[PDB]
Amino acid sequence: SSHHHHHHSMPDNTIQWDKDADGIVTLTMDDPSGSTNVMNEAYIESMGKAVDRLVAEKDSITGVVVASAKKTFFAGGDVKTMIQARPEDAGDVFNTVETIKRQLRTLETLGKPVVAAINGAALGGGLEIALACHHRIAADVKGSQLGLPEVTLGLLPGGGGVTRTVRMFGIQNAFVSVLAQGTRFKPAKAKEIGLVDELVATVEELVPAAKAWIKEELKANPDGAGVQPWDKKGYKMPGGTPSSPGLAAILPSFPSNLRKQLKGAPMPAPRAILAAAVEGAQVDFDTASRIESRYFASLVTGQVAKNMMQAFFFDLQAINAGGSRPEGIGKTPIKRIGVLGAGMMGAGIAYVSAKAGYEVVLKDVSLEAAAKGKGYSEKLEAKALERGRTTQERSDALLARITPTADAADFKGVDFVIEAVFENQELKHKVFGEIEDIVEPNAILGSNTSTLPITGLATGVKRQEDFIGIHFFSPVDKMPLVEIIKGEKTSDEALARVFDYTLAIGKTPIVVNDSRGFFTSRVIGTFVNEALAMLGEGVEPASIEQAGSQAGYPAPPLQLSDELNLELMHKIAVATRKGVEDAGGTYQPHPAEAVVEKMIELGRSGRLKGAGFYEYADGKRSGLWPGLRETFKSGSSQPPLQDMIDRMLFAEALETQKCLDEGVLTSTADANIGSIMGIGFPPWTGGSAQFIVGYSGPAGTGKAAFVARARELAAAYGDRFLPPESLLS
Amino acid sequence: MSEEAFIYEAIRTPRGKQKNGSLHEVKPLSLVVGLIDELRKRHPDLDENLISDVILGCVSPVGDQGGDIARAAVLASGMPVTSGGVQLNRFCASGLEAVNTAAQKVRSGWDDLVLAGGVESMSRVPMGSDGGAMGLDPATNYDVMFVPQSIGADLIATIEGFSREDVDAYALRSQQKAAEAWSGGYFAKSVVPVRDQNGLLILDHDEHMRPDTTKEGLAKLKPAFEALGGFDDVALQKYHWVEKINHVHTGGNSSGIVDGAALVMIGSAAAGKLQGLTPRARIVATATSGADPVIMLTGPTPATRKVLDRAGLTVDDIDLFELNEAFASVVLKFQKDLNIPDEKLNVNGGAIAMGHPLGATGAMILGTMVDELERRNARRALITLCIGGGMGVATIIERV
Amino acid sequence: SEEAFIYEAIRTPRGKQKNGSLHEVKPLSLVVGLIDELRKRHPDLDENLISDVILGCVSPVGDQGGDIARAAVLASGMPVTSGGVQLNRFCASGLEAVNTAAQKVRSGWDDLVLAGGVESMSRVPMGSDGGAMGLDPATNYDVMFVPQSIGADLIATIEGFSREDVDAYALRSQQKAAEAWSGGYFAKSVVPVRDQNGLLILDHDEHMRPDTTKEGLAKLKPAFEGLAALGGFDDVALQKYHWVEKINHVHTGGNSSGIVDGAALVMIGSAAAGKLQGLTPRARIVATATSGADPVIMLTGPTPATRKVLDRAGLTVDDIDLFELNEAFASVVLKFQKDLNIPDEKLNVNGGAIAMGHPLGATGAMILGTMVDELERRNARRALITLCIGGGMGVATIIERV
Ligand SMILES: CC(C)(COP(=O)(O)OP(=O)(O)OC[C@H]1O[C@@H](n2cnc3c(N)ncnc32)[C@H](O)[C@@H]1OP(=O)(O)O)[C@@H](O)C(=O)NCCC(=O)NCCS
Ligand SMILES: CC(C)(COP(=O)(O)OP(=O)(O)OC[C@H]1O[C@@H](n2cnc3c(N)ncnc32)[C@H](O)[C@@H]1OP(=O)(O)O)[C@@H](O)C(=O)NCCC(=O)NCCS
Ligand SMILES: CC(C)(COP(=O)(O)OP(=O)(O)OC[C@H]1O[C@@H](n2cnc3c(N)ncnc32)[C@H](O)[C@@H]1OP(=O)(O)O)[C@@H](O)C(=O)NCCC(=O)NCCS
Ligand SMILES: Nc1ncnc2c1ncn2[C@@H]1O[C@H](COP(=O)(O)OP(=O)(O)O)[C@@H](O)[C@H]1O
Repeated sequence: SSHHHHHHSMPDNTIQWDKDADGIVTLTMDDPSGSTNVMNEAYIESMGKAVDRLVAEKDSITGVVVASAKKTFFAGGDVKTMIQARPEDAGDVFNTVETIKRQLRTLETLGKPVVAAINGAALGGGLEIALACHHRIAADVKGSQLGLPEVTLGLLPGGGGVTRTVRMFGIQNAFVSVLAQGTRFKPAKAKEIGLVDELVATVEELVPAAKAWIKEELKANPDGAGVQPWDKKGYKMPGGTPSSPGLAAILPSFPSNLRKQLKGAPMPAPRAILAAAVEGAQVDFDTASRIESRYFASLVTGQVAKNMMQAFFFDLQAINAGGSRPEGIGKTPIKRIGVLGAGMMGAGIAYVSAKAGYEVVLKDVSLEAAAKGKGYSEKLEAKALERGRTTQERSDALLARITPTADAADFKGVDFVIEAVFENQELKHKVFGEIEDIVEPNAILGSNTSTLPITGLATGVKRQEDFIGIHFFSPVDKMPLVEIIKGEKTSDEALARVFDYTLAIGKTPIVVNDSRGFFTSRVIGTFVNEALAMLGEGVEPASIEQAGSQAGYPAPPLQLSDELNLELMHKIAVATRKGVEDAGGTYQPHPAEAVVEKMIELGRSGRLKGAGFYEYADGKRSGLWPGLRETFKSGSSQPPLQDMIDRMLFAEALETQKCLDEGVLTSTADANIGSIMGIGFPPWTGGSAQFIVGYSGPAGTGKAAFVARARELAAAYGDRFLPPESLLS
Repeated sequence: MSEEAFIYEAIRTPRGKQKNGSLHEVKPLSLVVGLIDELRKRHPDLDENLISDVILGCVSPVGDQGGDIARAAVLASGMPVTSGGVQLNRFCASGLEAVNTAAQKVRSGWDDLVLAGGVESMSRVPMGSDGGAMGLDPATNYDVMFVPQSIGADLIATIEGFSREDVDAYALRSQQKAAEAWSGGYFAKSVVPVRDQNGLLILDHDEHMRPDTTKEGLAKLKPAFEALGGFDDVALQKYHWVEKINHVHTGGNSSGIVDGAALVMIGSAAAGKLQGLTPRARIVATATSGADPVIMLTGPTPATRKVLDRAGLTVDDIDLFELNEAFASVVLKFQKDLNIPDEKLNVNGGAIAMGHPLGATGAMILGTMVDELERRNARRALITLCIGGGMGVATIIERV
Repeated sequence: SEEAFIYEAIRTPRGKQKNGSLHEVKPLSLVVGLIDELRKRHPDLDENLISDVILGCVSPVGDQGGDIARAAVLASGMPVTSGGVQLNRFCASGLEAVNTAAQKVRSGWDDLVLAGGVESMSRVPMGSDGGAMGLDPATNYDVMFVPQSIGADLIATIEGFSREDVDAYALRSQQKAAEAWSGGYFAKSVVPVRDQNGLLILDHDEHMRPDTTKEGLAKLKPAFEGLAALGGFDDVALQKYHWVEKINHVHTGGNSSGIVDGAALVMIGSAAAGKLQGLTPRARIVATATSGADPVIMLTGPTPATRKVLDRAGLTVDDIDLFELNEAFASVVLKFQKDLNIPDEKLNVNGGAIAMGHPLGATGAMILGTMVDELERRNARRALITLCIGGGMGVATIIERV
């Protein structure tokens, strides 16, 4: 019943109190311990005092304005605290979140209007404070975002967000539009979907507009002033409650549709949100609110929220703040980008560089080729215009930034080279040779290569200081990682320049040391290699694909195997074998290699040649190749599905730890985000390094549990699953 | 296990169709009361005080079917106030479960004479009307991999390799045998025409029947599913080795949505003799079992095995097999699993032809078998139905 | 042939109707909760040997729709062969569930059966399911429909039970439930309800008012004059009971059963079935009976059902150590006691639904379990359990301690 965290025998104050001559109270949130307001212990004690005071001085208060003194409005829950909650802390987490909501409930049932003056970003806990107000005005300023993204951290909006948006929009709309994906909206979108009521052009207009609104509301609607729609006698939930026939008809389909979207992946958060949403709608507001707390406490004290908070809060933050960017180096703005190659990659790289505002020369071996490469951007722009995400004027300027050419001389004035030609060393030497003297003397010489060591590519140029790996992922317009690779002679300055370029194009960088297969290619290799081995062992291809999807991968492994060329997989294996055999050693082939070779011999080497594990008809993937079953005696091996899932995940986790040991990666932050953004390692794991420390299985949690399971898989499937020394006592 | 349980009467209404059906205007309670008054007419001197319970299957016990419809029937028909009345729901099997429970009550020795049966006015109280602890609860709907039964039927067809033509051939055969049974006069005694408050005829025949069904006609029909949710994907998440569900079930090879009711009088030998009743069959054994909850219509196979084992009998010992025609593939799979001779199976047609009024079907197909054993002068019938969630119920009856 | 034995009998605490602890809890979770307690007590039980789960539920709609028993089997991950049937015999549902389980076990065709009930009255109010007797005019007229509360007042009027008489019974129920709780009688059988995080939701019978006084009971307003005068049900009752001039409305919120949420589970089987699973029998089901009396008075059904069950077992009132009759209304208990001449000290000895509440479909199984425990505690031999029902039905069961 108390607004406070304690009721027996000192935190900082974060709320400035001001009462007008009219009786309007402005509460200005201004945490003195940081640049943003977070739902921390100081906030909680501060709002408890303020809310107590609103009650105490109710005879002299006509209205309330909730505002912020920061660049942003309010930035959400305290992650630093939430990440530490053990199962035995469920009671405290539940109590904390009930206290937060008690305060907001008092705010909302005060008998007077409360208006949120949203100067900037209102996210998670931030928007929840706003939803507890009766009216929301937002400043339509640059960079301002509104939304409830706690699902992206494996949490839910536990400060009333679920209950209120369901009360506002009904179950289906609140879930699909706001809650399930936790999307961040611009102030204009926020207004359209109803998260916000009004917009003003500037921040200074907010408080006055809010006070004006309170004044008019008291005059025009005295009976209903400060009463949320759900608190009125005749309230009707949009879309109905679960007991209403219309909704009842579709409701059983909601969990199945969700399981369809998630493909059976073990991500507890969307499920918990849906249960909270529905259960809440069955009962009065306060009961609905309390159910919400229980589901919140459940996610928080669980492992996935821990994994996801670590990756999508802590690791991302560290990366975005230049954790892998060398210290001393300043900026070098980019004037003209040159792209070599007009296939998917080069065309893609040209698009993202152009979209970011850069002039691009797109060079291929013929003008026809280079033109069709620019056509890739034209296709994307056509879709972007149809979906209404850009203007004709803006699009035309984007496309006009790309000049397709066949002529090497057109790389004059180019200060950033990104090469994306065929995976061949001598070719890349030739292609860079044709260009190194034409470009600016200080130009970056970047290579998009998936396996060939950068040190070996650099020798084909004169200025090896400026030669670097700039590794993108297909399709480039969608994939958010750039893997930056430092060759032996690559300078620190060259690193920063490419680092800065990545941020400039709206992508996330990892910095990796030169080594064959780098980080991304080597690790993804282990994943698909496990799948092909299962196919060779006699496992149903359908099961293999199900295991990939239910593991949480964005694409099943055999499907993916088709996109990576099987001939490319072959020459990777040939290269590894050569290095060992030349150094007087004996090569131990992965069991997958025989399956790769089998498919080559069958003339089914992947999508690029029209046939792989799948059948391809008229640019479309049809179904699995029915001849697969006879070829590999499918069905003769039927291991538990969880063994298949684990084989894939564990192969990658183990290989990630090797990369860390060998110094290929220099931080677990890079390992995690790199695995997630580069090679589609499942978001629920928090990444391929987090997977180790955060492992949870039938027989325990943590590094010790991971080690046990890995030994379990080793005994069953082969020594490749034995953990590296670095993981053991 | 003391007192033997006997079937003395087994009657039913005709089944009215879902769209513009003759029974739509008739309250489910009236359907039951009509059957009570037929039994009254058939045995005008029965001492009704000797009836200790009325047990009815009802799958959507809500609205017109709420408030314990069995007790409503007892009171509305003016039966003695001591005659009980209990509603039960074991989904599709409800009707037979009521008979089984009635028989078990007699065997225990603590009841003497019981009315069992069921009622479903699907045109007035649609399937799903009662809500559902599962669906109203995403948390357990999510955990328990709920898929509607139609999807399971399609999945059975996919796994066992029953084609669209295979399932439609079964449908055509159901219609043919229902028609033959009707023309043959097989049902004249057991289908009790429904009449209004004035004695005027409302319905005297199973109006869902389409006796002129053809192979060609059935092939023209569209598949029922492809519900518009994500249930296929869910099904395949459990059955990871299956690539694609083949959707072969249509309105032509699935059971009809219909209105209907059934009553069965069950009693000990003494109970029947004392009231001058002639026993028609004996309940040999009953069983409740089940199988996988996603392929949910595969529970009749272990339930049959369990009732056979329990009565010391084998498939060879059974003259007539009666399995509810919820979906063509369920029947074909049951026939395949147990090597059931075609000419022993659903010999008078089934629910594809005549409809499947959920809570009543069990009792209807039981009565159908009582009559057929008598007519063929045969000895043993096994009656079975699949159930939602993956349950199965089964009963052996022997003609006396 | 086979005897039916009770191996376990457990229940949830009963959550109250207004601002109740269990309002936030789905009735399905109430059952799953109790299933998990049974697993905890016998972790090595072979669940494949459980052939059915039979649950009484009077309002089987919404959260309680769709065969809640089957839902419990699946939700708790019990074997898919383990059945699940919902039944509804109004107030007697819970005991009817048990009796049916016993009859199934006796018949030989079931080995081991979970029986019980669940009613979440705060989420699924009584009457939520509709029904012809109330909602179809032709048959409402035909059955002379009258709310049971009016029958209770009419019983009081005919028997000469005064308002003080019914309140005095109410006080005793309160005193006896408080003594049972304080005495630890309910420690093993009432299973606290917890959330998904293991946090406590409820561990006692919230509806109880152990500080009830006769003064406070006297202050209460008759509850059923809102249905009586503004529904015409008084006049309907008196058209049948034509010699009665005026119904004395003596029942209030303080001497009628409480509207509550709760669930109960009972494990029933044959000697062989228990032996196989290392279970110790606690009581034997001696006999069951269903019967009835007039549907307008509605709540005199317990008497002929009790007589029939005593006769079936070849016993008399004298042979029975404890009598447990559901406290739907005080007058119904007082009528029963007077009719059969039940000694006071043998009747509802641990308190009843006036104090603890009457969660419709579960009550029968709760008060059964209560007797299993009280017999074991006192080291007594036999209890007879009975409940009144809607439309004039009655069910009775005699259990014998093993
Ligand atoms: C609001 C935002 C867009 C603006 O960020 P910014 O001001 O450009 O820079 P930062 O985000 O680094 O903010 C600076 C500080 O605020 C902190 N901060 C921001 N949101 C926080 C949260 N939800 N919990 C804890 N700390 C937070 C950062 O950790 C950082 O701490 P530091 O200065 O001690 O290193 C950004 O802080 C953000 O995206 N916040 C997260 C909101 C979110 O994801 N919602 C879900 C959380 S429940
Ligand atoms: C019956 C069910 C398929 C719904 O189908 P439906 O389309 O409503 O049924 P209809 O009779 O309208 O069939 C659709 C079409 O097929 C046609 N059709 C059906 N049988 C036919 C036959 N033998 N020959 C030719 N046409 C036929 C109908 O004429 C109709 O044609 P139209 O679309 O031109 O009007 C489905 O709801 C069902 O049966 N579910 C099973 C219920 C169950 O098992 N319950 C589980 C208990 S828990
Ligand atoms: C119980 C019933 C009378 C509802 O009563 P209610 O008024 O909702 O419940 P309450 O306990 O609030 O009513 C008693 C009033 O006196 C008070 N009161 C109740 N018991 C009391 C006691 N022992 N001592 C002192 N005061 C008491 C309550 O606080 C309430 O007062 P308030 O108005 O100041 O809050 C009625 O709905 C009922 O008993 N139904 C039972 C259903 C049944 O018999 N079975 C159906 C099977 S078909
Ligand atoms: N886990 C599995 N992986 C691959 N195939 C399976 C699996 N389970 C069953 N099957 C298929 O089903 C057949 C045998 O199992 P089945 O009888 O279907 O088991 P169930 O009792 O689950 O129905 C095999 O021929 C096989 O093709």
